[PDB]
Amino acid sequence: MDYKLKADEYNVTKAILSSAFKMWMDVIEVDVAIVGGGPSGLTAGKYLAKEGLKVVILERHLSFGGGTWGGGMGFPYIVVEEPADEILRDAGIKLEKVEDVEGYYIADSVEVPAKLGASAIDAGAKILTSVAVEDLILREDKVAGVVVQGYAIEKAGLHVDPITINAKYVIDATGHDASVTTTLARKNKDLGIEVPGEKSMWADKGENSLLRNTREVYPGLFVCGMAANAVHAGYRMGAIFGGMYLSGKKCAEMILEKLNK
Amino acid sequence: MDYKLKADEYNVTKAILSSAFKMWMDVIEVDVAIVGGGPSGLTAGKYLAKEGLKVVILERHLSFGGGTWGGGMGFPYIVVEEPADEILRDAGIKLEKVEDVEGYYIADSVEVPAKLGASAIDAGAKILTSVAVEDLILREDKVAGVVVQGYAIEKAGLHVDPITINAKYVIDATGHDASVTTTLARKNKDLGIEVPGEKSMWADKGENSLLRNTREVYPGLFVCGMAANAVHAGYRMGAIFGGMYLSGKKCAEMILEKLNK
Amino acid sequence: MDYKLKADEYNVTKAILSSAFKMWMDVIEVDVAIVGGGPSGLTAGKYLAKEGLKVVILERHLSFGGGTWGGGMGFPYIVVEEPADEILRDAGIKLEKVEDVEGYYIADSVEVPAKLGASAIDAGAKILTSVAVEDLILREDKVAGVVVQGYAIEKAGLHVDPITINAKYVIDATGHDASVTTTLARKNKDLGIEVPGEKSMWADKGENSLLRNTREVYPGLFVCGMAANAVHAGYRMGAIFGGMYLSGKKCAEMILEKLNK
Amino acid sequence: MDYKLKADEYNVTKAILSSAFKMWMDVIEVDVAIVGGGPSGLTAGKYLAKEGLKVVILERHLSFGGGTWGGGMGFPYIVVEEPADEILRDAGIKLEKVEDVEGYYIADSVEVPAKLGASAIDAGAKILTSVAVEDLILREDKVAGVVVQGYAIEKAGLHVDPITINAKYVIDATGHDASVTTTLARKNKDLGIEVPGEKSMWADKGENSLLRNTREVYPGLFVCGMAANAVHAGYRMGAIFGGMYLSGKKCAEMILEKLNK
Amino acid sequence: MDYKLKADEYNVTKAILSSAFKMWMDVIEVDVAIVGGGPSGLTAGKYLAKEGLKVVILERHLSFGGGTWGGGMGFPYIVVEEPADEILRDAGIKLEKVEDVEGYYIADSVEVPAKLGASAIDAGAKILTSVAVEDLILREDKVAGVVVQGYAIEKAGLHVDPITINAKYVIDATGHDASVTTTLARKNKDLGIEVPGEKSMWADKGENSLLRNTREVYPGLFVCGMAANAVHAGYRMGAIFGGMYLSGKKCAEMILEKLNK
Amino acid sequence: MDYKLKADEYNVTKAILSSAFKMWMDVIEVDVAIVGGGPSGLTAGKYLAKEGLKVVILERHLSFGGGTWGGGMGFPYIVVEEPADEILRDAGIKLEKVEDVEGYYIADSVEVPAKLGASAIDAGAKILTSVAVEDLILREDKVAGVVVQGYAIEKAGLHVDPITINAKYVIDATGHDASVTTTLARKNKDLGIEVPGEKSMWADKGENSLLRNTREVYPGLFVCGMAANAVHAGYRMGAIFGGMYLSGKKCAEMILEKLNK
Ligand SMILES: Nc1ncnc2c1ncn2[C@@H]1O[C@H](COP(=O)(O)OP(=O)(O)OC[C@@H](O)[C@@H](O)C(=O)CO)[C@@H](O)[C@H]1O
Ligand SMILES: Nc1ncnc2c1ncn2[C@@H]1O[C@H](COP(=O)(O)OP(=O)(O)OC[C@@H](O)[C@@H](O)C(=O)CO)[C@@H](O)[C@H]1O
Ligand SMILES: Nc1ncnc2c1ncn2[C@@H]1O[C@H](COP(=O)(O)OP(=O)(O)OC[C@@H](O)[C@@H](O)C(=O)CO)[C@@H](O)[C@H]1O
Ligand SMILES: Nc1ncnc2c1ncn2[C@@H]1O[C@H](COP(=O)(O)OP(=O)(O)OC[C@@H](O)[C@@H](O)C(=O)CO)[C@@H](O)[C@H]1O
Ligand SMILES: Nc1ncnc2c1ncn2[C@@H]1O[C@H](COP(=O)(O)OP(=O)(O)OC[C@@H](O)[C@@H](O)C(=O)CO)[C@@H](O)[C@H]1O
Ligand SMILES: Nc1ncnc2c1ncn2[C@@H]1O[C@H](COP(=O)(O)OP(=O)(O)OC[C@@H](O)[C@@H](O)C(=O)CO)[C@@H](O)[C@H]1O
Ligand code: NA
Ligand code: NA
Ligand code: NA
Ligand SMILES: [Tb+3]
Ligand SMILES: [Tb+3]
Ligand SMILES: [Tb+3]
Ligand SMILES: [Tb+3]
Ligand SMILES: [Tb+3]
Ligand SMILES: [Tb+3]
Ligand SMILES: [Tb+3]
Ligand SMILES: [Tb+3]
Ligand SMILES: [Tb+3]
Ligand SMILES: [Tb+3]
Ligand SMILES: [Tb+3]
Ligand SMILES: [Tb+3]
Ligand SMILES: [Tb+3]
Ligand SMILES: [Tb+3]
Ligand SMILES: [Tb+3]
Ligand SMILES: [Tb+3]
Ligand SMILES: [Tb+3]
Ligand SMILES: [Tb+3]
Ligand SMILES: [Tb+3]
Ligand SMILES: [Tb+3]
Ligand SMILES: [Tb+3]
Ligand SMILES: [Tb+3]
Ligand SMILES: [Tb+3]
Ligand SMILES: [Tb+3]
Ligand SMILES: [Tb+3]
Ligand SMILES: [Tb+3]
Ligand SMILES: [Tb+3]
Ligand SMILES: [Tb+3]
Ligand SMILES: [Tb+3]
Ligand SMILES: [Tb+3]
Ligand SMILES: [Tb+3]
Ligand SMILES: [Tb+3]
Ligand SMILES: [Tb+3]
Ligand SMILES: [Tb+3]
Ligand SMILES: [Tb+3]
Ligand SMILES: [Tb+3]
Ligand SMILES: [Tb+3]
Ligand SMILES: [Tb+3]
Ligand SMILES: [Tb+3]
Ligand SMILES: [Tb+3]
Ligand SMILES: [Tb+3]
Ligand SMILES: [Tb+3]
Ligand SMILES: [Tb+3]
Ligand SMILES: [Tb+3]
Ligand SMILES: [Tb+3]
Ligand SMILES: [Tb+3]
Ligand SMILES: [Tb+3]
Ligand SMILES: [Tb+3]
Ligand SMILES: [Tb+3]
Ligand SMILES: [Tb+3]
Ligand SMILES: [Tb+3]
Ligand SMILES: [Tb+3]
Ligand SMILES: [Tb+3]
Ligand SMILES: [Tb+3]
Ligand SMILES: [Tb+3]
Ligand SMILES: [Tb+3]
Ligand SMILES: [Tb+3]
Ligand SMILES: [Tb+3]
Ligand SMILES: [Tb+3]
Ligand SMILES: [Tb+3]
Repeated sequence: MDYKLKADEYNVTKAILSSAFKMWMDVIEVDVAIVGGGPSGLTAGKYLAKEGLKVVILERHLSFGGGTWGGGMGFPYIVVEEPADEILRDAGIKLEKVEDVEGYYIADSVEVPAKLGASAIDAGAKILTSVAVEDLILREDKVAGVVVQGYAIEKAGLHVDPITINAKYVIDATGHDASVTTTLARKNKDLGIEVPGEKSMWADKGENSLLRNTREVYPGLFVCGMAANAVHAGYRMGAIFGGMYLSGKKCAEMILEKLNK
Repeated sequence: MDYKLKADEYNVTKAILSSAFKMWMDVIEVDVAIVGGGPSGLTAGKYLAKEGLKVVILERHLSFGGGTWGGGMGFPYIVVEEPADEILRDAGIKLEKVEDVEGYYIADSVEVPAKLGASAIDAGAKILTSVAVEDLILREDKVAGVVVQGYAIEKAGLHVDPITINAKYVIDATGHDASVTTTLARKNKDLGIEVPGEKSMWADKGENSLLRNTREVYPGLFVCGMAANAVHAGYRMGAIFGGMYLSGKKCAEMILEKLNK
Repeated sequence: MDYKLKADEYNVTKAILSSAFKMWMDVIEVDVAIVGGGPSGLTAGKYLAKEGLKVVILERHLSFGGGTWGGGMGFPYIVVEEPADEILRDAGIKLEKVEDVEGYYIADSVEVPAKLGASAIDAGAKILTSVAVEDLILREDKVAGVVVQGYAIEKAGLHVDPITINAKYVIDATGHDASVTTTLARKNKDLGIEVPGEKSMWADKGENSLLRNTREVYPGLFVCGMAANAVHAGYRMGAIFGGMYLSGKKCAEMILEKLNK
Repeated sequence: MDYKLKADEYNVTKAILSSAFKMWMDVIEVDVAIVGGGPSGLTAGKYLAKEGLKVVILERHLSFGGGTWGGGMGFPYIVVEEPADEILRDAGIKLEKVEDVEGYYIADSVEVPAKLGASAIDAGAKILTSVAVEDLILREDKVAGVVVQGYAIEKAGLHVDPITINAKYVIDATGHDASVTTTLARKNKDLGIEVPGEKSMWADKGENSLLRNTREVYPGLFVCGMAANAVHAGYRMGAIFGGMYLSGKKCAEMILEKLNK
Repeated sequence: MDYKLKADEYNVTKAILSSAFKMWMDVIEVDVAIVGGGPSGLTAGKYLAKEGLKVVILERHLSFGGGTWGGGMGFPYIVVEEPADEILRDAGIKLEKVEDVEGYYIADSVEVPAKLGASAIDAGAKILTSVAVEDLILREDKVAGVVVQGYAIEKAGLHVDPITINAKYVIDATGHDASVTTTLARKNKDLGIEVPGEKSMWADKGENSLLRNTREVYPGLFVCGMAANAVHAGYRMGAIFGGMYLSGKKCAEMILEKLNK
Repeated sequence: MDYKLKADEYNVTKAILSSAFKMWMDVIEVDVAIVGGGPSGLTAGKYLAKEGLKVVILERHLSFGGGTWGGGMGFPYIVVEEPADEILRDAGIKLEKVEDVEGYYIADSVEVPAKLGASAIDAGAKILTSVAVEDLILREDKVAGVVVQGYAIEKAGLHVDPITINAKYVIDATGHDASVTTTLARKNKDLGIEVPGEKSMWADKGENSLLRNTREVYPGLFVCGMAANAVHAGYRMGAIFGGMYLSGKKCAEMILEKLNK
């Protein structure tokens, strides 16, 4: 059975433009602006939106997921350890027990980002891709939002002004580059912020410092995921993501306590 | 609650390599190999796997979704017309009615790919990203599989041999480039296959020729989505995706009839 | 034992220049000039030099080996089927029997090129790397040598004249690109030579046409390895190399009969 | 005589994947991980494997050999001085006496890497090419392994997690870049390691400091070859390789004494 | 002797602009416009200017000389056979007799372009570098000049209009690319001009067809040097330049007869 | 009259290789090695060779001349002031008086490099193009030569060892980059050499400091031309070259006094 389909150019374009502009008018003021659509950023966004907060996750690339897609050296699987596996189970991700290691679970590296993103959207978080955060909005002794630019404009090297998103809290979940905190420190030397970068690999120590390092680095700016270890010179952990998920959830919980919600 | 996490380097690497190995040993022989992880490819894979077939969706880029992510000219929304809207609802995608056009629905362009991919995986389809199909496996008067290469190896220009995936049917769901059918035609001139490419834009005619053009172009090779209009010189339709979803579902139904008769 | 080493700059440079000079004066006239330092080219060179012929193997890249190094899709192993396995054993390559397929042997993809090249050198063949063959030397109704250029000069796009190597026979062992035969055909339209290129993958038919296709395409110019299937529109076979080795050995045997009759 | 060859796609792919995964499962834990497949790295690997140690040589490029291939300024010959010429003789490399200088020997720059690599493989060392070491595994006051990434993934700029290789000792044989020691020093400022880089050319002094500079720079991390002079600000020696070979052999001997084997 | 030098910015800039302006006003109408500052172009320009004609040599690159500089494969020497050696001696170039080949002379590949250019300038020819000829000026059944563009503008890809140079005769001395004749043929299909390109290498036949091929291909457009063999499908000859010099001199003699009859 | 020309491939290649190797054997030991084939380097080479010294000028690009070719902002003329105009007159360069300024002369920017290079060659200096000086040869408290690499090898990024040229004195005439002195200072921090770079433009002061700044910066290493002002933080002078020529001649005179010749 082949259906006669209703299609045109004018109403499709008009519908897309109307929805996109209504969307933009609503996103320019949020409770939390999460920079980076990776495992920790998608987790923080889900747990904040889950509680009724107005949240936007900003991802530079056209698609979200960060460094999960490729797994380990291209082998498409990632490891999660207890109790962080419960966060992936909550997103409907299929997990298998690693035989020689109690507490280790393995998941398809392509299934994880897709389901974590879908779960954040279902919790009420807005995910905007192809949007690069190039700077922050400042106020006296605090961060008050982010400065966004189109990824294509940035990549094409065009000299164009950005637009802004006002937020009560900003989360730097940009990975080992800690690009948001690094930009804040580089452009505002008077603040005395230093981003030493991650140390070499030591999974045991790297995973067990992420939660301690997930905190407010400057008023209004939180750091989570690998960016937390990059800002506090913590070790790397490899293709094990338990700490990334727990770091994102802790970040949400810390901001919820500050907003009393 | 303080979390003492179990983490190391050796067992994480071993677990990833073992799972990836077991996966590769299973995926080298499938019932259907779908080339392209776009809207039509993800739909065809879901409806084929839903019926118990062994299916693999091969996507060149690190993430799937194809041309959905960006919406229309960067505006992050896409249109779907009835009855294709039901396919998106089956994947749990949130749809809004377009004001003034009965039959039109609009969806967040970032939510669609994430949920379509998650739905295909839940139906039992395997999605492999970062894998480029560079050629086909031939037999007397038929296609019998695909020749795959790592996307990074291809992009880096390294001279490396590929590996193969045997399949009863191959689906070219690579979009307007119809790369699979074009490669078959270019390397095997004796077959007399021609890929004229898509015509200019005419949404009404473009959308209503996709189902008619979704067919077996060469024994063992089916074409669906925008690749069907590229192979049969059909018009383009823009950011309206109803035909892409229905074309993928029709493709699955056509292959299911062949394999169950 | 403490080592007091004799070292300077002048005598090291002088020794290198003298040896390179003496080498170039000898290599400008050879019996056979093999273009391509891949599996078939290295085999043809070994079996020709083994019989006392003056042979030179010209490779574009800094190192030889061609497409063997990477194995299959980066997995560092390659397959060889009997009786071609004997050619690899003659070079001292370690082979393992494939479980479940009688006649199949597997070898480390890094060990093969190193040992095939060392075996060709020990047989008396000269291997020159970083040398690109950009054209052929012609005579009435025959090829009489090759036109060589430095790979760095070619890559840098510098406008520099090449030098030449006179040869009784030239072997195009450049792989699927069949660059030597393609250049001959493109620059000399009057000869009526056509290079259709390889067909799609079909290992069974592809491997069993290589020997038939290993022949003299134009007087003085032989084709072997994957270039033979590219010139005669044969199928591809993937990471199985038995035919490549046997094609190189057959090429050497065919030229030896011509030069000893 | 043309043989009917047994060939297919499925069993070739399956055999390659099985061998590659059995290989990867074995390489993730070694006695020594040598970074760099150049003259000193290939020598150190040969002399360690020769004594029964489990060794892996990791090379970034598709082929090993480092800076030997090109000889001096493209002239394809390299010089070796006594007693280092015995190391090349042990690999079966053909040497000629330099006439004006007693103690100097010259060799074909293409024959050296091929035979040094074949000799290391025959001694029992595993050589993995197309593998970039991007970081180290650390423990309290020591290096405990390497962090590896696919060269194509690294070159393609893909954001993908690496995998690891546990080792009792790591050898930085990456040449004048001393990339392993430089990464350790750059990412772990708390260790106080400095990599000044090589000084200008002075063959006499450069060659006679290599052995003194071949040592353990940090517990578990040895440096050899030009990397030894780069880490200790030693002079360059040019296309004379005696010190590179003796440095690699000394490195092996020093590690064998520490492992008591 | 201490030197007190007179220097400023204003008068230096003013002097350069005034001279360049006066120069451009004079060069926009010439008797002959030679395209290409290579061996044949520099020779044709010298012999035309020597007879009192107003001549301009237009070279795309910042410096003239073409493919002489690099000699053969980077070896900085070029061969000239009698009687063309006399043309180089007339320019003051030092020549050495080739041992064992009577009639062959060898010259420093860096000395040749410098002296040929200086000789053309001393004969009265104007050489303009960094000027690309992108098209021709046409009239009924004839070429009447050239369309010039700045090489930097062309290289930078800027969309800028060119300027023109009116000439009684134009010489295509652009080498094997025969860019001027190829542009004329490509943009004016109605003229029926074909540029097959050079054939493979055959020095004996290639050198002995250059003079025969040095002729008027279209009224007002002459072809000389390697461009003459490219337009008439002649063979290549390598690093022997006798024919290039004699072809340039013949071209000048042919144009002089036309302009004095 | 068209002559029957003697031409072949073998003897042309043999003649070029023989001359190039005889040349290389002679150039590896010189009295002075001049780095940079610009106005000051070509002048210094001419005046040193004029006195019977064995001199080699090494230029990175395929052609010499440096920044003279383009004149001022592409306007093809350069200014020379008294008494430096006599140096250009000695090379046979045609000069015109600048009308408003007594002491200023203007010359064709294309005629200058060609004639300065031809004059240096006629004085007995050897000019090698396409040769990059990447480092220096050191001895106790002195520079003893240069480390050379092929420009194409350097540009192509190939990992290849260089060769050397022993010299009593080295001249850094590389322009405002002062690449030779900068490399010496960067690689040998123990020497305490600093290269601040040129200051902004001030022709009067820039031209009148060049001679004072033309001196021996480190034993065996002289600096001349703009490199002299770059090493001593002198001002720029623009398209006026009087100081460049006088600086090169002074450099020659200073070295002749040290060599007592
Ligand atoms: N300035 C920016 N604006 C917007 N997005 C940005 C910006 N900078 C980075 N991003 C984007 O943020 C995302 C961060 O995802 P990413 O996956 O890098 O960070 P993560 O959530 O902490 O997880 C890190 C692990 O993948 C890995 O490091 C590991 O060791 C395993 O545990 C990536 O997808 C970037 O494209
Ligand atoms: N050789 C290949 N191997 C693997 N993947 C491939 C190959 N060639 C293409 N792909 C991948 O296939 C996917 C194709 O997805 P794509 O979204 O382009 O195709 P589609 O499912 O038919 O939908 C088309 C619409 O987006 C759009 O065209 C439209 O409606 C306007 O008229 C993209 O994600 C490619 O990266
Ligand atoms: N013009 C040239 N001059 C010099 N070298 C050249 C030129 N063109 C190519 N080469 C060099 O020639 C070598 C060819 O080696 P290559 O390995 O590609 O050819 P082969 O010996 O027939 O073996 C082919 C298989 O690897 C593979 O195709 C297969 O089995 C799948 O069907 C490569 O190393 C090139 O760099
Ligand atoms: N991070 C990395 N991971 C893996 N491989 C690497 C990495 N960094 C470098 N390599 C690879 O390591 C290899 C080092 O080989 P290389 O030849 O550079 O080092 P070497 O053994 O000390 O010998 C140095 C001489 O060639 C030369 O400098 C000289 O003066 C003559 O004596 C090269 O082939 C690199 O590609
Ligand atoms: N459209 C253009 N406008 C201006 N200059 C141009 C244009 N196209 C080419 N040129 C310039 O013209 C010059 C041509 O010099 P070229 O040296 O290439 O031509 P030639 O004078 O005939 O001598 C050819 C030999 O070098 C060589 O081919 C040989 O003997 C082997 O068979 C080169 O310097 C180009 O940059
Ligand atoms: N490492 C190197 N090896 C070889 N050649 C080199 C190297 N570095 C630079 N060169 C080459 O050296 C040449 C230097 O020529 P350059 O013209 O730059 O130096 P110069 O003789 O002092 O004259 C400077 C003026 O052109 C200009 O600055 C000015 O203000 C007017 O007076 C240039 O042609 C480079 O390509
Ligand atoms: Na298969
Ligand atoms: Na004009
Ligand atoms: Na020759
Ligand atoms: Tb119908
Ligand atoms: Tb508000
Ligand atoms: Tb709600
Ligand atoms: Tb527990
Ligand atoms: Tb345990
Ligand atoms: Tb328990
Ligand atoms: Tb507040
Ligand atoms: Tb980064
Ligand atoms: Tb940094
Ligand atoms: Tb602790
Ligand atoms: Tb609390
Ligand atoms: Tb089966
Ligand atoms: Tb459903
Ligand atoms: Tb309507
Ligand atoms: Tb309605
Ligand atoms: Tb379930
Ligand atoms: Tb069937
Ligand atoms: Tb495309
Ligand atoms: Tb119709
Ligand atoms: Tb039906
Ligand atoms: Tb002969
Ligand atoms: Tb044998
Ligand atoms: Tb069977
Ligand atoms: Tb058996
Ligand atoms: Tb022997
Ligand atoms: Tb014959
Ligand atoms: Tb190719
Ligand atoms: Tb048949
Ligand atoms: Tb026979
Ligand atoms: Tb037969
Ligand atoms: Tb163990
Ligand atoms: Tb053993
Ligand atoms: Tb001794
Ligand atoms: Tb001595
Ligand atoms: Tb002795
Ligand atoms: Tb211990
Ligand atoms: Tb480097
Ligand atoms: Tb550095
Ligand atoms: Tb000492
Ligand atoms: Tb001891
Ligand atoms: Tb007029
Ligand atoms: Tb004369
Ligand atoms: Tb003769
Ligand atoms: Tb004679
Ligand atoms: Tb005069
Ligand atoms: Tb007329
Ligand atoms: Tb060209
Ligand atoms: Tb004839
Ligand atoms: Tb006549
Ligand atoms: Tb005649
Ligand atoms: Tb001496
Ligand atoms: Tb003299
Ligand atoms: Tb005066
Ligand atoms: Tb004044
Ligand atoms: Tb006066
Ligand atoms: Tb002295
Ligand atoms: Tb510079
Ligand atoms: Tb600087
Ligand atoms: Tb003063
Ligand atoms: Tb004095």
